[PDB]
Amino acid sequence: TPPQVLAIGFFLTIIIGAVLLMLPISTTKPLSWIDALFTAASATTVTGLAVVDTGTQFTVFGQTVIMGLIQIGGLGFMTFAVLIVMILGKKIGLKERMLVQEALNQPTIGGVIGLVKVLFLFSISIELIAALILSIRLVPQYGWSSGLFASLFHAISAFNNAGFSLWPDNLMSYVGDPTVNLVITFLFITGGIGFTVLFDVMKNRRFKTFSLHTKLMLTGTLMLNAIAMLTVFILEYSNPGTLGHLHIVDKLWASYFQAVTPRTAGFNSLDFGSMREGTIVFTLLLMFIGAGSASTASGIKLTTFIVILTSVIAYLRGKKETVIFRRSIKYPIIIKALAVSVTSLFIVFLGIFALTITEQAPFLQIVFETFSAFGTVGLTMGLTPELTTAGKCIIIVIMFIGRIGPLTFVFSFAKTEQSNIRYPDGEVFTG
Amino acid sequence: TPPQVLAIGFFLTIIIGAVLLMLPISTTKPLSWIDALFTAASATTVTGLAVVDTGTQFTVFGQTVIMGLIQIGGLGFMTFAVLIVMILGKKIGLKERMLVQEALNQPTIGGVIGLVKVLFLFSISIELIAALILSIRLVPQYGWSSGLFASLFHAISAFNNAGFSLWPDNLMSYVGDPTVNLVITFLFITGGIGFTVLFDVMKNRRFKTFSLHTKLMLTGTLMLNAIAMLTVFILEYSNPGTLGHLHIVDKLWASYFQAVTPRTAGFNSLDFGSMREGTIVFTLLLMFIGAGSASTASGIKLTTFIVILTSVIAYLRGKKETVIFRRSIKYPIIIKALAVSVTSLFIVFLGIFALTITEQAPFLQIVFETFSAFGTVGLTMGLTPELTTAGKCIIIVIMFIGRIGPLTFVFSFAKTEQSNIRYPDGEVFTG
Amino acid sequence: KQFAVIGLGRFGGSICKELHRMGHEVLAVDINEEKVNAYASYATHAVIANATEENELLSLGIRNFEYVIVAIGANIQASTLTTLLLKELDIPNIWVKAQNYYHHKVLEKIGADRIIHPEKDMGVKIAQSLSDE
Amino acid sequence: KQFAVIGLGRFGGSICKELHRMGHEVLAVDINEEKVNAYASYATHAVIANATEENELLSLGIRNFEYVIVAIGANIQASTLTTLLLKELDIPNIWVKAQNYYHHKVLEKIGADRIIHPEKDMGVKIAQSLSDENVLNYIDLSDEYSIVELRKLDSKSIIDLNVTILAIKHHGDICLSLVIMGHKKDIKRF
Amino acid sequence: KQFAVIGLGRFGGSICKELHRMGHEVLAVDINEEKVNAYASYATHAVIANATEENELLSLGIRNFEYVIVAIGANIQASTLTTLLLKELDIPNIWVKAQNYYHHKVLEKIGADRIIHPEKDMGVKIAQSLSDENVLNYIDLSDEYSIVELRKLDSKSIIDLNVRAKYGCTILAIKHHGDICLSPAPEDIIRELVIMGHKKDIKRFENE
Ligand SMILES: Nc1ncnc2c1ncn2[C@@H]1O[C@H](COP(=O)(O)OP(=O)(O)OP(=O)(O)O)[C@@H](O)[C@H]1O
Ligand SMILES: Nc1ncnc2c1ncn2[C@@H]1O[C@H](COP(=O)(O)OP(=O)(O)OP(=O)(O)O)[C@@H](O)[C@H]1O
Ligand SMILES: Nc1ncnc2c1ncn2[C@@H]1O[C@H](COP(=O)(O)OP(=O)(O)OP(=O)(O)O)[C@@H](O)[C@H]1O
Ligand SMILES: [K+]
Ligand SMILES: [K+]
Ligand code: NA
Ligand code: NA
Repeated sequence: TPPQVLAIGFFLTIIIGAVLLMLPISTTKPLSWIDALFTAASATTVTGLAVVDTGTQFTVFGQTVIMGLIQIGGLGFMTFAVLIVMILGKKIGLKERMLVQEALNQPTIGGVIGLVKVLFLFSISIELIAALILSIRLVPQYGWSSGLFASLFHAISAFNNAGFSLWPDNLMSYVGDPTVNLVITFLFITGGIGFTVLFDVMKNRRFKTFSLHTKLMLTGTLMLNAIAMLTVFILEYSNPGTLGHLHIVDKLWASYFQAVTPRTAGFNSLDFGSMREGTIVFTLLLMFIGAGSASTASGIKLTTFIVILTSVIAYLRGKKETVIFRRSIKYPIIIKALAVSVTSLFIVFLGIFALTITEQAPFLQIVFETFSAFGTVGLTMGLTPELTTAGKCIIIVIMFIGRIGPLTFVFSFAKTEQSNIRYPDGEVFTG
Repeated sequence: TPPQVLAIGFFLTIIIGAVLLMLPISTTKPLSWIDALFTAASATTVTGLAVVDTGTQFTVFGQTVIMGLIQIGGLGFMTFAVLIVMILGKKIGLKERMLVQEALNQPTIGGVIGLVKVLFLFSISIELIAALILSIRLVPQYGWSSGLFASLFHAISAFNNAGFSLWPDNLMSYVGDPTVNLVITFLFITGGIGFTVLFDVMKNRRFKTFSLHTKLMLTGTLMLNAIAMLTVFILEYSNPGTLGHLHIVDKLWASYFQAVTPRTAGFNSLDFGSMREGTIVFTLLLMFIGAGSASTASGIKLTTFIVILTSVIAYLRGKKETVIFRRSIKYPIIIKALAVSVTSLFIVFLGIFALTITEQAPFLQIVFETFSAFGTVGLTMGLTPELTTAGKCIIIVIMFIGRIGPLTFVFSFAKTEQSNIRYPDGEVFTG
Repeated sequence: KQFAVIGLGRFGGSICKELHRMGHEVLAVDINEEKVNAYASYATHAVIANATEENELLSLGIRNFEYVIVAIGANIQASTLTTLLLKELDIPNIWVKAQNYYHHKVLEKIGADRIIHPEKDMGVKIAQSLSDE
Repeated sequence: KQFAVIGLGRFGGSICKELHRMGHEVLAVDINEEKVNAYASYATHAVIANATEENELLSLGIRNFEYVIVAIGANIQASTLTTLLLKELDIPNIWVKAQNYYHHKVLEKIGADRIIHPEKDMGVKIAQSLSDENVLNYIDLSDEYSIVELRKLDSKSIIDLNVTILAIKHHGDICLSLVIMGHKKDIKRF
Repeated sequence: KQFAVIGLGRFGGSICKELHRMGHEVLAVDINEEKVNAYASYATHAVIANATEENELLSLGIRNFEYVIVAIGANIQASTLTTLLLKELDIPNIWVKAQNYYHHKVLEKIGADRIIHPEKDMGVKIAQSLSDENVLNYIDLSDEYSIVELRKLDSKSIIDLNVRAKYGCTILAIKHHGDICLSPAPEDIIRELVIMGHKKDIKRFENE
């Protein structure tokens, strides 16, 4: 049931948020049932896909509900449940502590309540500081009432890897601005790197003292961002639509921003609809891989990608063990990473297959939308406003499964019975 | 080196075939170096992608060279090398016997020379019978000189899973013909099911006596074809371009033919360019999966797909072992299937990425072409004639790696050194 | 009918091969992995399991078998607890291979329907042949 | 000539390395993984298998070898059952390393073409060298005639002694027409 | 300085932890998986390997270490074959933990640069402390001179006792409730002591 509580609780937050957004107080124009359900799901899954413009459709109260859904979804349902229980004086039992271990994808229950206290305190602190840093830039442009709320909204949106923006052009007017680029990128890089990784770098401060998981995430993120930044800059350098009519200083900012935003924030500074297909294909792989395992980001995690890739390379070189950073990786880690990757690919394939049946749209936009929704990235090529009601329902399911994780979703409705019986070995050729 | 001999020998057959096709005797119109190299590679990899029409561009001698390349590629380079050595009186040594084991993807060298004798004798026998069955239908339509050669060409093409056709419309004029549909489909279903599977059903004749591999292929092929036939019929029933203006009897023939031809023959009776995207998406998965492991078909084999899928489902249900047909599947089988699947997906991703850079074509056609080339299927949506020289070179590499197998190709240029040292376990979260 | 043979030894394995030869559905159970692999081709279903565990016994669908043959004849504890479980599961016929006279008495108390002494019975026939040769 | 060596010990491993050095196709079979890994570079093919199992023996294509050497000399059950399988598989030449006299008798019953006692043969040869320190090496032509390789003889010509002297070694130089061939009793006299 | 420690026991594991604490690159090698996992955090690199195999030894890049410590003192065959391999691989310094006297003799033949007897050296030092409870710790400068760290001496000044010229031993230092004094000039009050002198002369002071 711990997986069932995660699914049931997360699903309820979508319904509760949908009701609030559909109230006359939280909206300025009439809002459909599907659009309200889509916007709530896009916020609690912290995806950022927008059927309707957030700045115009919703009022200040509605945008405040969006922030609450983003914050609840980004940190996880169980993170707030423990805090509410703790404040009410109730002590965390063994059954409740097992739920936290399942929610945080932790192998052991050792110090998992202490992890919740640290991550929430870190989350509110860094967002508040980032809001202040964004405030000085965003106050002269929008005054005090709008400026402070805009900075607070984007700091929460960035740290949780949401990609929601109040402006019509999502961050497209701050391509050359170093303050917005640096603060927002720093928010979702640290927000998605992993709570356990941040905690490890907090107490331990020397690289050789970091755990294997922490070393993988720090080196993996640096290498993956560096490869992505080079790919975007080279491919899009001469593209007139994006990165063409820009200065070299602005080209580096936009290339850097568009290399880290697919994992998995979903902000943009260029129009992905006008990018060349070569850059879009690389972005598909970029946002299929996600970020830290226990973080505000989704998709198959960067460690899952590395564990499988290293395991395959080890087999191709004749090695009998998978070794990264002078550490062997056991079979239970390999099989779990393969279950995550195969189930995620199968779900994306079904979503692409279902969307092609439902909607008459170019195939590249359908593929980009499904990878964006499953990774809870929120980048669009222009398909999301044109989705039909059946298409929107498919995206909502894809976003929901992507955030909760395909393994936890399957464990919800799959019963496991333990059998101690074994079978004789069978031979089969898998060439 | 056994993997190196497979790659070097297979590459030479492409060059030798390319020279013969570029001779004035083997062609009627001038032929480019790239087109001659593409046609030879498309024949020795037994893919069937056609830059130029085979019936018009080549003369009878050229088409005879095509048959030789198809036959050599379909049965494998080492299959003919052993026969030539055997006929010359030379006995097969231990080193030579190890090459045959590597070529046939056999786990042991037990009776691998006897397998070569059986499979070649079976191959020539069934093609000759199938040619006679096709002869009675194809003689009144084309006389004796053309009719006999057309039946012989297509019987060899079908059994080896080539998809080459002498007629301009590839089998599109025999949609309702039961003789052509039954004979040709029977040729590439048995040609691709696997040589070991055919040998097992020859000696053993009761299902319970079949090996685990044989039972997987027989049940897997029946289930996969049944699912594919239903999908094509339902999705394409009302499509005016294909399967729309046809009788119900012809609809069943075309639906059945288009359900089995992606694995991996590449014949068609309908125009894949006018099919709905939903059917094309399912075909992509259909031709990414192939057929029997040691056969004339390519792609990730049906057993590789089942082994991974069953291993994932077992993990999702809490089971500690992968069991199919009351037989447990060991870890070495799982890791090899994962290496095959991951390397194949990575190669397809590179081909799609490279083709988008090189060519300005719709994305769906690029994706369909790459999956078709890597699986050595040969189905087209209309992109192959429009390929540029750089695009043709990419397809040739993709076809070559697809037929030889990504594992054998990597083992050619990767040196394996045995180290007995182990490392302490490392923990990493792969959620 | 359906037969279950538990314990693949010289006596248990001989029953599986003979019944499977005659064309009967035989479930072969043995705690040793090597034995099960050897008899995988000589049985309809061969499983590596411990017959002294009720959960593993229920995982095999042992209630579906009219005849269960317990062919463990050197491990009295494994032999007697197996037939105790099978008697609880209401198996109609339980045939057990006994080790000695005391093992025979225990199995008769815990409801073994038939008790077999393969070596003892053959030893009497061989001795009769020796005396009158 | 294709040779199979079953059991990679001090005796079996020595045969694999020497045959591989001479340029022959050798299949090295052993039940121990560490042994097979060590000799993987000294054999054309090295397999981890149990030679007492017929299915594993057929998986190696053992019928393709004219010579099979069963170099298992401390496991009588493994040695005799391996050679019983090979005889059933119609291997022309089966050479077996025997443990003791009773093992030798069994292998002769179940049809071993040649039976080898490595330690026993060397022990007899070493014991001959211990008894006579002059004797460095010898080959027994018969039960009464042998060739034995051996300060009174120093500075003495061949014609000086009227005792056939096959060869004499002179500081790494050999001369054709101290190695002597003669009767076993006569050699002791010299 | 790169150090390799082969065999992670009470002696070998202590060397790895101490060298790692001092900030040195240590390769910890052991044939037991549980030992390697325990010391994986106390070494720069920890490998599960059999040091008696040349191929496994070369896979570690053992030629890159100036110092290799073979801390295997209960397996003579494993200890001597490891050092034979290292000597063949031209390791400059090879320090080996010996089991008994015969093991010491073999290691000297096959070229061990330094041979260590941890338990035997400690046992001699402990037995000296048992014989004289006053003796707390000592270092043997030579076979006749040593430095020994030690109620009649209570409330007695340094100038009060004239063992400087009579007994012939110099008082190196006196410990005063966690406080040390260097070059203690008399008179200093002794409260209920490091002295350097001849071995026989030191015993005389303990008597009086
Ligand atoms: N708990 C158990 N569950 C299943 N099989 C078992 C169990 N204990 C033992 N066996 C198997 O039962 C078989 C017969 O047992 P055992 O060898 O002790 O008896 P035995 O009297 O020597 O038999 P036989 O004369 O038939 O060779 C063996 O293959 C053994 O592995
Ligand atoms: N059933 C078997 N199949 C294959 N190899 C085996 C089998 N049993 C033992 N061996 C291997 O045969 C080799 C020789 O066997 P063993 O050590 O018992 O004989 P030995 O007389 O001591 O050998 P040697 O004197 O040549 O060292 C060993 O490497 C052993 O692992
Ligand atoms: N061949 C080998 N290669 C590497 N490590 C080895 C090898 N053989 C033994 N060791 C390890 O060396 C360590 C020391 O060996 P052992 O425990 O026998 O010696 P010891 O004298 O009792 O040790 P100590 O007194 O330091 O505890 C052990 O952890 C053992 O596992
Ligand atoms: K997002
Ligand atoms: K084909
Ligand atoms: Na010996
Ligand atoms: Na000790």
